[PDB]
Amino acid sequence: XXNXXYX
Amino acid sequence: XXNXXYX
Ligand SMILES: C[C@@H]1O[C@@H](O[C@@H]2[C@@H](O)[C@H](O)[C@@H](CO)O[C@H]2O)C[C@](C)(N)[C@@H]1O
Ligand SMILES: C[C@@H]1O[C@@H](O[C@@H]2[C@@H](O)[C@H](O)[C@@H](CO)O[C@H]2O)C[C@](C)(N)[C@@H]1O
Repeated sequence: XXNXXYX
Repeated sequence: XXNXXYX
C-alpha cells in the first residue's frame, strides 16, 4: 500500500 | 482532527 486513509 | 492522510 503506502497511502493512508481512513476510508 | 479525526480523518487521516497523509498529504
Ligand atoms: C502513520 C503510520 O502509522 C503506522 O502505520 C499504521 C499501521 O501500523 C496500521 O496497521 C495501519 C492500519 O491501521 O495504519 C497505518 O497508518 C506506521 C507508519 C507507516 N510508520 C506511520 O507512522
Ligand atoms: C496522529 C498520528 O499518529 C500516528 O499515526 C497513526 C498510526 O499510528 C495508527 O496506526 C493509524 C490508524 O489507527 O492512525 C495514524 O494516524 C503517527 C503520526 C502519523 N505521526 C501521527 O502522530
